[PDB]
Amino acid sequence: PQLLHGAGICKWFNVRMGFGFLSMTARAGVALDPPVDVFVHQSKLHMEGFRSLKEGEAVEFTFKKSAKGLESIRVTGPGGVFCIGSERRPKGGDRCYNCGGLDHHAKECKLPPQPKKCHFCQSINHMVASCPLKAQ
Amino acid sequence: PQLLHGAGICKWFNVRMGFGFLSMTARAGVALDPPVDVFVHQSKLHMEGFRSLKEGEAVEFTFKKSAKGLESIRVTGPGGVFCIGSERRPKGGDRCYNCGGLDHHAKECKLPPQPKKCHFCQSINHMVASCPLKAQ
RNA sequence: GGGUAGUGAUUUUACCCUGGAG
RNA sequence: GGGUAGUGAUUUUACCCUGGAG
Ligand SMILES: [Zn+2]
Ligand SMILES: [Zn+2]
Ligand SMILES: [Zn+2]
Ligand SMILES: [Zn+2]
Repeated sequence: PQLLHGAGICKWFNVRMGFGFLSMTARAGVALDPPVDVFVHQSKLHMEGFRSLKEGEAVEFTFKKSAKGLESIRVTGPGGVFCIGSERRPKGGDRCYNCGGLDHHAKECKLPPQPKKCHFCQSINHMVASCPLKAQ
Repeated sequence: PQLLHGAGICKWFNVRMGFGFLSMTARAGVALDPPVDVFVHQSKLHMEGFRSLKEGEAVEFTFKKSAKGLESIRVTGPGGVFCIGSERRPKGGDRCYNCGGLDHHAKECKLPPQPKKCHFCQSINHMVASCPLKAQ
């Protein structure tokens, strides 16, 4: 078992340095409490243009053991959609509701309809009017 | 001499409390060193909708002696244009270049052409690429 | 993403609305 | 107001462009 599936949120990310850590709250479908940190490098972020993650954004990902710890292979939003990125990202506040794509909107989305995800942090467990992250 | 003309910048303003102070750097056209604080109440701000000032924005105003100190009567931006207001003000970042009105833009502005004022703080002494306030 | 306001004398504001739709 | 990017292992980023025009 070399390639594992993980889900969580971004713990922290430094845009300039190009890396940070994910907080894995579920490993291969099983809930982790406490969560386990997974290293993330910008090169592995599923996004349009310049890559970064914002603290607290919901992620789904594949990872592996590395000499330095746990390393993520590909990092997406829940259900394989794109990541949100840094609050300072250009066009970062005009994403399609379905995929997170900066190019269009949900009425023009040709991808299959996705489960509703938080307008602020992409969580599939809550909605923006109840977003613990936005409440900061 | 009851009504005086003054000019300066906003020292501070608390939007919830509805008051703050102006740093008067010129009284009746004559430069002051040190500047003198002038009280300002939201009721006296020349602006469209909910009133507030942001720290550092350039003002012109009329003022008078009050029991508590100096009180401003009317507060405008340089040359009688509208104030900028709190950074959090709805539509606050989409003002006409000539008057600062929220309703339109410089092409459709019918007021006489005004001296060029900073895009960030409305100063008539500098431009945005050299703004000491934005440089914070 | 969007909205509303009002403690008058020295320091940076409080609410609200938003889920098959912008 | 707008743009560009790239230090791989534990903490929130660096530049730039913009003045009779958006
Ligand atoms: Zn889409
Ligand atoms: Zn959320
Ligand atoms: Zn105008
Ligand atoms: Zn300025």
